[PDB]
Amino acid sequence: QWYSFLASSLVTFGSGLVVIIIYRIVLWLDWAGELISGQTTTGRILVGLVFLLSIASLIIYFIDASTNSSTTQQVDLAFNVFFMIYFFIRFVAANDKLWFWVELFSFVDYFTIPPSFVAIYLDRNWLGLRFLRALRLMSIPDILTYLNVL
Repeated sequence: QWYSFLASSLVTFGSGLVVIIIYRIVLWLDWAGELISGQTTTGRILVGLVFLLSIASLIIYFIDASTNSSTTQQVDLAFNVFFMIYFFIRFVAANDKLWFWVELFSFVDYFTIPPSFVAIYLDRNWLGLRFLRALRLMSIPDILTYLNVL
């Protein structure tokens, strides 16, 4: 439990760091850019959808915690799939990789998506680090900026 699920997140983070190091060593020794933007309709819609789905994932995490495979596990899997798709979109949209890989939302995704996949594969009810999804609430000020209420 302690190392059965966190190992997936640690392995994914280490593999990403190794890939970035290899890319930098090789160097030394786009549409996604439009997708992640400001007032653009696609960017605003994507950010809002990600934020509301993060709220939904947090809520189902509250439900799981208060009730301490399940259908809610499959819904969380769909949310994780959408979030990891957005992860690759913003990754290829990023100008650099080493600086991008250390961002807060990167760790947020690392500590929840691989553990969720492993738990669903093993059909276990591990609580996981889904509460880090609440960090996505920090995207609220931009969304309101897009909504002009601010």
